[PDB]
Amino acid sequence: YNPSRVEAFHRYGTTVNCIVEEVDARSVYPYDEFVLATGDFVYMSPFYGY
Amino acid sequence: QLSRADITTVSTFIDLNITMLEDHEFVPLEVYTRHEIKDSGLLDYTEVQR
Ligand SMILES: *[C@@H]1O[C@H](CO)[C@@H](O)[C@H](O)[C@H]1NC(C)=O
Repeated sequence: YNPSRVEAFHRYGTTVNCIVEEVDARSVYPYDEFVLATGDFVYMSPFYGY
Repeated sequence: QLSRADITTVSTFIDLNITMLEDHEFVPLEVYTRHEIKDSGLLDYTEVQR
């Protein structure tokens, strides 16, 4: 989404697209953190819990 | 007339047993295939960028 056309004026148009994906996570010893298929690091052990 | 096997026979020769070396087949063996080594990395720049 972009703002409608108004002459000699700046306009701001916000777009929010919810996205959900199934990614393959990987982890290595000591398994204290894991990465995702998108290359994002997650600094939490995959087995962390209560 | 008596057969040749009717009299006891003693071997006058010094027997020497020779056992040829049996044929051996070598099968492929790798500790870590090239695919496993590539998969050892936590992240892959090719897959992440794709
Ligand atoms: C092999 O050699 C031995 C002597 O070392 C002999 O007594 C024997 O008859 C030979 N042959 C076989 C089939 O064992």
